[PDB]
Amino acid sequence: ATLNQMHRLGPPKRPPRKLGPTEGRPQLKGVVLCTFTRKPKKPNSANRKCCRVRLSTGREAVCFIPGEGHTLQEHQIVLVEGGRTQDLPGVKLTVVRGKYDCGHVQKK
Amino acid sequence: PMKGRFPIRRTLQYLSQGNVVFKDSVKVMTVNYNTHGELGEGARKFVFFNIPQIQYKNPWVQIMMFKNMTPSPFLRFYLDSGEQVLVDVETKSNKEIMEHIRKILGKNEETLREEEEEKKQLSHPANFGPRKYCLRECICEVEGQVPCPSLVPLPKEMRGKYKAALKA
Amino acid sequence: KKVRPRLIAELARRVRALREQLNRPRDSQLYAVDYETLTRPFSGRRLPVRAWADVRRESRLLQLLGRLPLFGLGRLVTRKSWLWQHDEPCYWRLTRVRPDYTAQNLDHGKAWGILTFKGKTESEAREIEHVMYHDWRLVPKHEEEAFTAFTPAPEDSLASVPYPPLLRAMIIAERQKNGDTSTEEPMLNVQRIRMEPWDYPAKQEDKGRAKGTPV
Amino acid sequence: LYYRRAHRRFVTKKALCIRVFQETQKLKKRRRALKAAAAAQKQ
Amino acid sequence: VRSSVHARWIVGKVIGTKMQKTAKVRVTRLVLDPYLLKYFNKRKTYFAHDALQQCTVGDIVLLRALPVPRAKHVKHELAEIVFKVGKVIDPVTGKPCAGTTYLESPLSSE
Amino acid sequence: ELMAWNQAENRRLHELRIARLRQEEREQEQRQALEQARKAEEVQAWAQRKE
RNA sequence: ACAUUUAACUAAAACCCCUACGCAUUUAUAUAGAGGAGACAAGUCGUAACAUGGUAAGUGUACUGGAAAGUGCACUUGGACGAACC
RNA sequence: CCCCACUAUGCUUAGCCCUAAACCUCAACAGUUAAAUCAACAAAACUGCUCGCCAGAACACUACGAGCCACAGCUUAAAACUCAAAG
RNA sequence: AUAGGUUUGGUCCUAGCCUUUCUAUUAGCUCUUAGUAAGAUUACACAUGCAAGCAUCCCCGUUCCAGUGAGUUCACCCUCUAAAUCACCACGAUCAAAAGGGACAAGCAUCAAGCACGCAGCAAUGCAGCUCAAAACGCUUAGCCUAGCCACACCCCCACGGGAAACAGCAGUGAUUAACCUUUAGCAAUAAACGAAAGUUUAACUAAGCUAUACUAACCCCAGGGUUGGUCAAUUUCGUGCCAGCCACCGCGGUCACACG
Ligand SMILES: NC(=O)c1ccc[n+]([C@@H]2O[C@H](COP(=O)([O-])OP(=O)(O)OC[C@H]3O[C@@H](n4cnc5c(N)ncnc54)[C@H](O)[C@@H]3O)[C@@H](O)[C@H]2O)c1
Ligand SMILES: [K+]
Ligand SMILES: [K+]
Ligand SMILES: [K+]
Ligand SMILES: [K+]
Ligand SMILES: [K+]
Ligand SMILES: [K+]
Ligand SMILES: [K+]
Ligand SMILES: [K+]
Ligand SMILES: [K+]
Ligand SMILES: [K+]
Ligand SMILES: [Mg+2]
Ligand SMILES: [Mg+2]
Ligand SMILES: [Mg+2]
Ligand SMILES: [Mg+2]
Ligand SMILES: [Mg+2]
Ligand SMILES: [Mg+2]
Ligand SMILES: [Mg+2]
Ligand SMILES: [Mg+2]
Ligand SMILES: [Mg+2]
Ligand SMILES: [Mg+2]
Ligand SMILES: [Mg+2]
Ligand SMILES: [Mg+2]
Ligand SMILES: [Mg+2]
Ligand SMILES: [Mg+2]
Ligand SMILES: [Mg+2]
Ligand SMILES: [Mg+2]
Ligand SMILES: [Mg+2]
Ligand SMILES: [Mg+2]
Ligand SMILES: [Mg+2]
Ligand SMILES: [Mg+2]
Ligand SMILES: [Mg+2]
Ligand SMILES: [Mg+2]
Ligand SMILES: [Mg+2]
Ligand SMILES: [Mg+2]
Ligand SMILES: [Mg+2]
Repeated sequence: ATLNQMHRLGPPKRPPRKLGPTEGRPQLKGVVLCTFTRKPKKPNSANRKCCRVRLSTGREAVCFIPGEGHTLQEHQIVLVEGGRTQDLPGVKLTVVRGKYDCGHVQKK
Repeated sequence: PMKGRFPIRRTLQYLSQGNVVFKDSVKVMTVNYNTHGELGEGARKFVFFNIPQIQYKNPWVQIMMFKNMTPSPFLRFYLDSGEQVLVDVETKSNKEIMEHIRKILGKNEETLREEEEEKKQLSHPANFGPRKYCLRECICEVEGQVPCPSLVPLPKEMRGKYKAALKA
Repeated sequence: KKVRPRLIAELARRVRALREQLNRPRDSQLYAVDYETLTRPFSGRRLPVRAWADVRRESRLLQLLGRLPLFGLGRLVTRKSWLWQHDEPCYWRLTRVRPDYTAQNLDHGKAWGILTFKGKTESEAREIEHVMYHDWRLVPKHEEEAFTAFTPAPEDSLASVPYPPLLRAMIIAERQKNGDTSTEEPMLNVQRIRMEPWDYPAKQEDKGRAKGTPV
Repeated sequence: LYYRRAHRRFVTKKALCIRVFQETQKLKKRRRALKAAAAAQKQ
Repeated sequence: VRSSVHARWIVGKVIGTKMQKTAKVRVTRLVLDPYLLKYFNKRKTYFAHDALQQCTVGDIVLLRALPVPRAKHVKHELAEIVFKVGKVIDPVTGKPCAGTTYLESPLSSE
Repeated sequence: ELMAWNQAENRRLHELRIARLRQEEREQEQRQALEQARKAEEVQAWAQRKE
């Protein structure tokens, strides 16, 4: 662009930053609605255990439960965090192990 | 690279090298220059090179430029008293124009020195305060004085936690 | 930049100013005192402990003027506090008295007089302060001449006071720096300064007034 | 001074805004005579 | 000499003469672009009291600040017409000129 | 004092202008004399053709 | 809308109004129902495109067809025409 | 796709519609061929100046709003979700 | 940025995403002492106690300090001139309102027209103008340019009047949130109020209490957390067998896993 044109446009208008699934918050409290498994996208194959929670904001989202073995049931309290599960497209939340009902994975 | 011919003109270093600081009387400077003709080359160079330096040093003076309105280039200064100083600049170089206006309407080097000395007095070495305004924030920085408790724990006798315990 | 007009802020301001002039608390209400508890009922505030004895045993200025035919116009009225403090005669020569009609006994109101303090008479009459205090006394007519008989004392006083140590040293040093060589010591001039007593009557025209909020 | 289309919605609104002004002028002048008449009566 | 108007002397181009005894003048000031460090014209409109209605659209005028504003937007008066549109007198020589050509030679009156 | 010096400078420059303008007319007059001669020949030659 | 004073041998007393606003107006969330786009290890029908892709491809527009698509008209090369004469 | 037949349509007159691979995909004006000539291909590489336009792919020649003789239209023209590529 | 990984069978170009650096909250696991600094998620609702008196009566003060960030171009400059201080009429100086002028956030132009927003005149009244793609008029977002300033003080911008009964003063509680300090002491220091003053008052403030949020210094016995395919410092043997699981990016695991436990 020319100097006249650059003056008329001004500084670049920073594209507004997008708030992810947690809405710019480290963790959200949730209530478990249902527990299911999801098949990953290619080239992976597994039955990855997830759950649907109603977040304190009121939105309902699918959250991956990490670790081997989860005892989560309906109407339980979980703390969710960010971090997408690369396997499952559209699963952008993860249940925190060790907080509220979700307990630490049991050793071996 | 930087856009435009002579990109040096668009640098704070170049803009601060202007030596013409108008007296407070000068309010408006009009530059009438011709775009073609060899007798007006100096005025064209003065508009190209020196108006940015003049404006940078005199932000509150209005500079207005008029092209091809008269057969010859000239400057006119409008002073606060109402006097009009016409400076004919035809055949003069851009340096000569810059020096001429400095002589007749520019503050001398003595006047500028004095103003700078008045600014020096605003910041007092002895004043303690934030780093933006003062050299030192607290007396504890001065060597010999009791150091800050954050860095050197004070003697237990000088701490109020134990001035009360010893008493009761 | 065009400020949105705030019209209720101006309406209330005028209304308040008016009500303060129509429902103003009268001198009777403001300066009434309950002698059993020595508290002002309107404000519901206790009087100073040091003022309790005087309030019980003394009368207000217009309490004395209430019984006089023309509210003691042109009559000398002293104060117990002055009689105790100063030997020299101190009194107000009454010039105008505006009594409060709302008072049942006409014992409250405002008075203007000429102040004579410690045998020194003011040139012009000004409003008397502390008119509501239980401190005033009426000078009997037969005793007025004797009460006002005072001889002027000598006014000789110290006119020059030495500068404080550091100031003097700086002044002297400045003389020598500028080339002035004088053996005289710098001296402040205190003749212009006049230290009045703390109990000297102040101006009652610039004094405020208690507000209307009744208890 | 300006090059912008004068489409239908603009033409209609501008015509009305001129009528509203013309009417407001007339009503403001009819609130000049009425005020003058009342003042004259007091005397 | 003491006036509440901020701009005391300003030169501008007359752009409108539709108000009675008021000339609408466009005044341009050079403002530094902080990023590009290049000066670009910034223009501001001033209403100038023209008692004699002598201003024509396109002429350059000198405005003097009035002691106090005479109207909501009229803060200046017409002090001088620096260049009349199409009728410029060369200040250097004092001869009538049409652009960059003399209409009367400067040598006519020696 | 500086305003008087400026006015004197403008007057000196005016004298130099007058000198320069006088020389340019002399050169203008000559060029215009030769153009008129050429033009007159062209007109005459063209007028003869039309006759 | 409205109100024009008392009092005066020092100087004071008197003063106190009523109208707005709701299913009006502005924006947004929710949706009986109706659809789109994307995602998605191994579904069905055909084979439109990529080679002259087996009718060269595509653009605009129009009509037509289960579906990719077909055809008309003009335009494009982001196709080719085998590069002396036979 | 090939063959035959025939219509809207291609033409004229009078109004609309306002799109294209409207692309020579290479903007207008003024110069230059010396340096570093120069990613690749294409139609060698650059300078001054001005205006227009562009900031990952897809969603999208789309949705909504606005304008329009257009009413299955044109112009302007997004976002959410998704991806780690697209080119 | 001194850059790095990642498009493909491969190369070059362009390009996005991500890694490595430094902070601030929160979660997991974990924790020894000392000094210092800092310290509700929410302008949501609040039990209880305290936070403004002084003083010979009148006045003065409670309009300050402390608190909050809802709203938001009142903060800066010039002109002008109140209140206030210089014991008082001066005096000018200092300080600083109202008023006049100028300047001064962010995103959106799919907010493009606003709709009376101008001027003249002593007035009457006349004239039809004024702002705007150099962004008017609108919508949305946000306390700011931090020796600090601006704004608010339960709500109706205001507070005559209505709703109605107020901790955005200190400590504390409820609800809410990923977000979690004591219902301590003292007016001895400084600041403020009052007094002519000795002095009195102050949840301002000072000295403590609580908490790895941070800094500094130690520590005789006392170390944990994460990671170990590449980017990127660092894995032995088994178990599991595209399962269970892991992954910031690229990717690992379908019988010999340095990638999972
Ligand atoms: N839009 C105006 O009325 C207007 C007024 C003054 C100057 N301009 C000139 O227009 C250019 C900038 O316009 P923009 O980018 O803001 O417009 P834009 O592209 O946003 O167009 C919006 C409007 O501006 C008009 N417009 C567009 N280009 C114009 C041009 N060159 N001149 C006049 N009108 C134009 C359009 O017709 C439309 O009405 C500059 O040359 C500017 O000086 C435009
Ligand atoms: K795999
Ligand atoms: K085909
Ligand atoms: K093809
Ligand atoms: K083409
Ligand atoms: K890259
Ligand atoms: K932690
Ligand atoms: K007091
Ligand atoms: K705020
Ligand atoms: K408020
Ligand atoms: K104290
Ligand atoms: Mg539905
Ligand atoms: Mg095919
Ligand atoms: Mg084909
Ligand atoms: Mg075709
Ligand atoms: Mg067909
Ligand atoms: Mg090809
Ligand atoms: Mg036919
Ligand atoms: Mg063509
Ligand atoms: Mg062009
Ligand atoms: Mg060319
Ligand atoms: Mg199209
Ligand atoms: Mg469309
Ligand atoms: Mg829209
Ligand atoms: Mg539409
Ligand atoms: Mg004053
Ligand atoms: Mg102000
Ligand atoms: Mg535009
Ligand atoms: Mg806010
Ligand atoms: Mg309020
Ligand atoms: Mg509290
Ligand atoms: Mg509250
Ligand atoms: Mg915390
Ligand atoms: Mg503390
Ligand atoms: Mg194994
Ligand atoms: Mg392992």
